[PDB]
Amino acid sequence: PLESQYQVGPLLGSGGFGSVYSGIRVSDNLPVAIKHVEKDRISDWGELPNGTRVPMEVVLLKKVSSGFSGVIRLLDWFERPDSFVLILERPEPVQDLFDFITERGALQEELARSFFWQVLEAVRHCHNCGVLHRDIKDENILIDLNRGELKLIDFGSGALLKDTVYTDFDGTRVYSPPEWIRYHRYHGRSAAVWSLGILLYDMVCGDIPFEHDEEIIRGQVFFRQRVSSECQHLIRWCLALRPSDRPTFEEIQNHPWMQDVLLPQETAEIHLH
Ligand SMILES: Nc1nccc(-c2ccc3noc(-c4ccc(Cl)cc4)c3c2)n1
Repeated sequence: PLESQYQVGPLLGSGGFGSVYSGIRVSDNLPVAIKHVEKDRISDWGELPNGTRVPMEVVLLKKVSSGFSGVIRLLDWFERPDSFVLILERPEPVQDLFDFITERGALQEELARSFFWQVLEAVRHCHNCGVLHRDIKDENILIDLNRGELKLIDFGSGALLKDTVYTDFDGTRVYSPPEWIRYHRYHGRSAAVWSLGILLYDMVCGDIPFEHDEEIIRGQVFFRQRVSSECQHLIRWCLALRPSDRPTFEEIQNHPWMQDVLLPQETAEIHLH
């Protein structure tokens, strides 16, 4: 069964990660998103416990699926002759960080702190499940406007977490660390901190710091907006050229700027309602 239980609707996103349609589960009228991936486009394949070989995106999502609402929930998947169809939970109302920032420009530090903290918590979840997202950017973050909860979406470029070096990378370039641009090698957690550093800067300045590879490998951070003397520190720390000089997830959340974060609902009332 496939066409029988879901009611396909409009086209949401597209389309290098695949095509996402807005759908609803006929079973309970639950809002869902239906994502299609063409088999020809799939680069990473992973085996399941059933031995059956599926897209890596499915394996990752299955590992990070649970009661935690910080990462998107994979509800079900189907195989088709030429494509795979992923059923994912859909927030409503919902808007991705990119549009949210594009509308409202630079977020104020109180809001940026609430969001960034949630992202940190979500990414920590993936690592604890052996998953590395590898494409952490504003576009891949959803905002549950009512609950003030951010959801991490799209593991199409992700991979199983390992402590050995990564030599492949298919995520966003402007978010990728210098050691990828300059050596095509990196370690998961180190690189993830760099991307979060871009994300944090993107929230507080309304845009990303680095445009070209030259700016990335140099790693000099200029602030175009008034940013707290302390947020700048954390931002420059995540963007430390030397990966070892970068914070750990423990260090980032212990960083002083990250203290006294709003609860999700508070954030929604103060900044979203
Ligand atoms: N590309 C991708 N990969 C994994 C999950 C999703 C996903 C899942 C649920 C969603 N609900 O809403 C959206 C959405 C809404 C508006 C825009 Cl402009 C973009 C995405 C989802 C995306 N998309």
